[PDB]
Amino acid sequence: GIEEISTPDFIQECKATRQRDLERQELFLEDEEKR
Amino acid sequence: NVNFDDIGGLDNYIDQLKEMVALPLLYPELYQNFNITPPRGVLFHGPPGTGKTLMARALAASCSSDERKITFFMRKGADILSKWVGEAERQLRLLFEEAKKHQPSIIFFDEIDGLAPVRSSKQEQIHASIVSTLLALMDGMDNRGQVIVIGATNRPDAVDPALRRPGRFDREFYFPLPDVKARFKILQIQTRKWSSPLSTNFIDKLAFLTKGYGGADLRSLCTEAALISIQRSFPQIYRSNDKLLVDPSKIKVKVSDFMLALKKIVPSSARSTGSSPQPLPELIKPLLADQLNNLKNKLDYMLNIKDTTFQRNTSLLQNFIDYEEYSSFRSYEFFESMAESQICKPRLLINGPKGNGQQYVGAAILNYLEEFNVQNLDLASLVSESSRTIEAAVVQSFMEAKKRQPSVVFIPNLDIWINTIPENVILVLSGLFRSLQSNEKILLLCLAENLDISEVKNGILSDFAFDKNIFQLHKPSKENITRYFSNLIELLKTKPSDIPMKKRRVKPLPELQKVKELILTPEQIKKVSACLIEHCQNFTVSQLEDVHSSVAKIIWKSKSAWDKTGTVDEIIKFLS
Amino acid sequence: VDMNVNFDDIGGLDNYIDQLKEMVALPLLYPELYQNFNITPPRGVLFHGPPGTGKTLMARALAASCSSDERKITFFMRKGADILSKWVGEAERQLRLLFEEAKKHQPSIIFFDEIDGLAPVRSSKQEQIHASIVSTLLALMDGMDNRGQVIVIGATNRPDAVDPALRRPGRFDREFYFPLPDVKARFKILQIQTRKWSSPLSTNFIDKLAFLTKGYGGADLRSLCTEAALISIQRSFPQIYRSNDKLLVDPSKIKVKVSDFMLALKKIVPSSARSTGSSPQPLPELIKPLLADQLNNLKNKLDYMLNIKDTTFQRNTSLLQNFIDYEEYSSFRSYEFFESMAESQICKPRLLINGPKGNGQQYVGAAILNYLEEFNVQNLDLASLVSESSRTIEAAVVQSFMEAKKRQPSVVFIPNLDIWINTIPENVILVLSGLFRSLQSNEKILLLCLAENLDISEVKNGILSDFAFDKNIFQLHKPSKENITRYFSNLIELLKTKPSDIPMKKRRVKPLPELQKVKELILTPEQIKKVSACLIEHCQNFTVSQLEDVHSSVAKIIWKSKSAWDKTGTVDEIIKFLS
Amino acid sequence: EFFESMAESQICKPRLLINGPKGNGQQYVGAAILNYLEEFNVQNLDLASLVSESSRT
Ligand SMILES: Nc1ncnc2c1ncn2[C@@H]1O[C@H](COP(=O)(O)OP(=O)(O)O)[C@@H](O)[C@H]1O
Ligand SMILES: Nc1ncnc2c1ncn2[C@@H]1O[C@H](COP(=O)(O)OP(=O)(O)O)[C@@H](O)[C@H]1O
Repeated sequence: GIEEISTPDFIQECKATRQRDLERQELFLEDEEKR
Repeated sequence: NVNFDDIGGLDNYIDQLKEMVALPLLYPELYQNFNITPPRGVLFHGPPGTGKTLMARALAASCSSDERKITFFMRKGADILSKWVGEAERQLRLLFEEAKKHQPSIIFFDEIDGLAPVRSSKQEQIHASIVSTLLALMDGMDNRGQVIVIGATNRPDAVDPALRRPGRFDREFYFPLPDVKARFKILQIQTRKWSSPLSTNFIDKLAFLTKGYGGADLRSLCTEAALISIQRSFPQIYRSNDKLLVDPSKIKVKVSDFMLALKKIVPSSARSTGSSPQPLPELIKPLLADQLNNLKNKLDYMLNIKDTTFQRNTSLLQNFIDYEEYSSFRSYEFFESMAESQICKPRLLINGPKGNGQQYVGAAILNYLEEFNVQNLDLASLVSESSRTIEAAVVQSFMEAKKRQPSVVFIPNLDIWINTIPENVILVLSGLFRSLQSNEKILLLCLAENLDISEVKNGILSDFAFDKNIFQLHKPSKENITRYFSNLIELLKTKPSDIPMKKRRVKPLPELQKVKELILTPEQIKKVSACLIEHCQNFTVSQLEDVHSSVAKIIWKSKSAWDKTGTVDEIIKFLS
Repeated sequence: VDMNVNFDDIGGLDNYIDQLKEMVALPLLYPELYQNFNITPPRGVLFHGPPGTGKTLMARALAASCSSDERKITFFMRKGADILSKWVGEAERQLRLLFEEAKKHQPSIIFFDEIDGLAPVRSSKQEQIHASIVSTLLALMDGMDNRGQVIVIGATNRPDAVDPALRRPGRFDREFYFPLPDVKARFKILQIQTRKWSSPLSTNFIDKLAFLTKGYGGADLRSLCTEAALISIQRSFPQIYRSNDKLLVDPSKIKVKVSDFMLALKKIVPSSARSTGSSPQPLPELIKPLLADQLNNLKNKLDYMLNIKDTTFQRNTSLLQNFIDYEEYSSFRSYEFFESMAESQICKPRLLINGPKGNGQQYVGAAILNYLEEFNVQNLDLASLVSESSRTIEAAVVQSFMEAKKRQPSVVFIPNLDIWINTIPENVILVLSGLFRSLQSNEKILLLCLAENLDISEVKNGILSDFAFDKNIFQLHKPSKENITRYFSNLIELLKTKPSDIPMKKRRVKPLPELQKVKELILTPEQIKKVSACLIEHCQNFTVSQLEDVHSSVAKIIWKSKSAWDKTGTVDEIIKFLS
Repeated sequence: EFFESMAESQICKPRLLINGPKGNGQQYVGAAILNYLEEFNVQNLDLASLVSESSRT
């Protein structure tokens, strides 16, 4: 099933939001350490 | 990164690519005022290592990558097509949507002749689908965005002719093997970040020596000369298994390292067949300069190379910078009708005896015509590719000679070419040259060895108009043979203290810190020259080079002797 | 890519605009007339023509022009076989969802650009991956359920690469040939592209551009106007090409002159020159004294052969304007009899032009093909036959004749017939002669062959006897004394010019401003008469090639001393050359 | 430029044709020569190497 959900257009959109969410989790860990 | 100051030559293309990448983004009100769109797609074509990927990368990362960043997608044509049956079209669509969402973008298809070849073979139907989705995707005349498609290839006739149209690839840029000034600029670019930079007379001699080189070959030359200088100035760091023997920079890349890199680096123009365009070598030049210049004069008469005061084709932007403008109508079309009326039918048939240096004269003439589009109809240039017939290859070479208008159709070894090439494609080439207008600048240069004139006025080449334009290479004169045999004498008269032999060092290599007159009367020299000219009576260039080689072996064999009586006697004994 | 381009943006396709209004817009406004006869509107056109003609422009203008009211027409667009993936699934499923969403938004236009890659011809191998797409396309276009008001438009370069089951009523019932535009349509395209401009061009300059752009498509005319504007920007403001910061320019006094278009015509290679056949173009202005006396005769002969200037029937440029401006008026004996007696004027149009070796046939053929503007030229020369390396000679000849059989005003063009009958195999001439004798008499396929020193015995009892070249042999005789006199009179007019009239460019005395960032000519009239008499007496019984050789050889001598005011040395060199 | 051009002038047109009677040990002489010139780059042009690959002519 996930071979059917993982399609390269959605894969490239998910690498875009993967670098976005990698940056999001990094900023959120430093935010929960500073606050 | 790479900017426009890392490119040697190609300033016309730098000024012409800025009106479709930089100036659309920078000046969007001067392009909206005329309701125009930038062309949006270029076909770079030329030999490998000429600077196509460098031009694409400079055009990406040079035109204002500060707030309006231009992204860059580098794809190869063999990368897009895969082993499946629908992957290539979908991957092209994914690349074009990815370039559409990042809107100022440059897609670069390197070696696009693999992705979209010409339709003359290759069933199983998938290449027609890939070509059709490529043609429908790079529609540059319905405002798909700000995508610029740049396709690099070796020769533009290996690309599908449907892509060489407006809307698709509009402009085609020829990226040539660089001439002496552009090789000077390239060698200055590569030797600019050094610590001890080379002089001007150094780079001039390097540009003169590197004949038939490209940009990548000059880069490898500079890299290998630097490596030889590290290998020579501090040779102790190689064999020693110990730790860092640290060393300062007194390194200087002199002549004896570039001269080894020149024989260690082979160019990519030593892989293409036929005559590589280069001047006459320094040995055979007194045998063939005086007959070359006349040919140049003939080529200066029938082609208007010196009096081209109306066709001075450089970047016309520079013409608008340094000149200014000017009934007023007639002075354009009348003088452009009488200016193109000088080229009537440029034909030339260099025809001499067998072995009379025609493989040098062809290369020297092609080196004289650097600003032309040389299309080689040599045997090995046509029978090498199996994807095309001889017929279609000859027709496509003629059509590329017809599109780029200053062009030379060059047929080396015409006496073989009228025997191992069928009469069908010879008559095809005759009909193609007969359908040209007279004011078209397509020179037909043919070089033949011992061709009969009965084939020229009555044979298969009778419909090519070689009636007055036959130049006859003759055997060299006695005053030319006397000057040709005047480096053997200056090798007979060099004493063995000047011959660069190898002598072992009496002291070993240090280690750093751990943190007579030669007996030769002028009568002997005169008798050697007299017998050496008396033997070479009514000889050709190949026979003269045979005598030159066979005497040079005798001279260089006894190169440490100080009494040259045995060498002189062996020279006279051979030439008898 | 679906802009505001309407029907006033397209120029020269006014007949297909009426039919596309007839099958897209007019069913929406008037459903009572279509239901009066119980007819469905025609739905689905295959646009085909040369590349750069206006197919995608017509699709976008049909999508945007009929939607100006509050009756919206969605425009689904598909590039050519971008719909298929590496698995077997999504290629048919995405077409299913496309036709379902076109069914949902009911007035819709699906535009298949480059449909020859989506629906190819059924070959010998690799059947599955395209036949499984052609099957679902055929079953979705004209299936059992009503598709709705989905107008399917396809676009291609050649229509034979599409499957023949698609070229069928219900799917692709109309097939529109978009032609490379004539001089009126090129005038209208040049008027359309230079309409927004602040300083517009004159009418006669656009007329001279329309004459100078023979062979150009619409996209080539757009590229010409774009390059003319870019050269005007380079000419007015060069300094923006040197700075990296945005200088302040004003978008006035940047008007496009004639000298910018005259350089854009040299920078632009059209789609006629990219082809391998003989490009149709008029006689050049140099040799027009030499040949236009005996080209005009040929035109008169063709006017008696093809009925060009006698056009009362088959004048269908636009049927709707024909029904608007004209007026109707037993039934057989007023229509069919007169249509037969108007079509029975073309009997067997053949023409063999035969002159000596070098007598300007490469100009006469192109001038005749320029005169026959409304015809379809099919080049049967050697280069076009052997250029496609996959085809054979026989298959290329049969393909070109079958392409000439449709679009019936057509010219089969064989230049260099003396080479053709010596290097084509003998069975191909018999194949072409059997194709020509299996035609009706009233078909307007002209056979135009140009030859150099062809023997009449080969067209009398030879291998060209089965083409009926009986009365239709025109002899290009060598040019007479007065034509040579006018030719060399233009040469003499070059000679007696002043060096202040010879255009040398400039050297500017001052540099360009930086921008704020944000004697008498001595030539006696006796020497002119001596040079003219020597040029006339030297070129006795010469052809056009020898005359061009003498003309080039004398023009080199004249352009040598283009700055000298004492023209006695160049007169002496001219008389010394012709001896 | 002088000594490299007079050292490269010692090869003029290197050609050789070994011709003997039928069966006079040519298949050994050729192998011994191609072993002697082992620093070179041998391009065989015999029939077994040209007709082997079926794609190229
Ligand atoms: N005209 C040039 N000027 C300066 N350097 C060049 C030029 N052409 C090539 N080079 C060098 O060669 C490399 C570019 O090779 P590449 O762009 O791959 O050639 P091609 O595109 O012909 O394959 C760059 O690293 C550059 O240093
Ligand atoms: N008949 C025409 N009238 C006006 N403009 C045209 C015409 N044909 C082409 N053009 C111009 O050429 C451009 C490109 O046409 P294009 O859609 O590429 O045609 P094709 O798809 O047949 O190559 C369009 O933007 C249009 O402005």
